[PDB]
Amino acid sequence: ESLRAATHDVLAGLTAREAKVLRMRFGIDMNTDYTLEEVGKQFDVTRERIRQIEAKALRKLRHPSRSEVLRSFLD
Amino acid sequence: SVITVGPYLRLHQCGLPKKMALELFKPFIYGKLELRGLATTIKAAKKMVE
Repeated sequence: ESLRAATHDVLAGLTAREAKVLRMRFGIDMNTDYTLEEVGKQFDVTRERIRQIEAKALRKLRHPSRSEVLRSFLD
Repeated sequence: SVITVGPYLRLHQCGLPKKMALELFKPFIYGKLELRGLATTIKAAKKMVE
């Protein structure tokens, strides 16, 4: 429960459509996950750019002080 | 556990071992630890109790 709350607020901390991308790529707060091509169709930009978005978001969250609170969930 | 007298008590109280106190109130302890921020998350609270 704590993890879902924290991940939701930290996603809220990031940009809008990137956040929606990351929610859709996974099952975060949503049902079955669609593969990259289908989400790209969802934005109508359907290609490697979507994984470019994924990698850029991951890179952007790599920076500490935001994820360390979530780092705690590792053990 | 086994009971013992301990006369100095007030009528409305009872002597309770620490270690049982931790064992019983574990979740209350976790709650307070997380509220005051002494522990970042529940898992760290558990390690801090142990």
